[PDB]
Amino acid sequence: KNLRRITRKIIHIIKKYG
Repeated sequence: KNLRRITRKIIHIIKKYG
């Protein structure tokens, strides 16, 4: 399904865009 693990990038962003 959609969001091919994107969840990872999601947390990354915050951890990157914190």
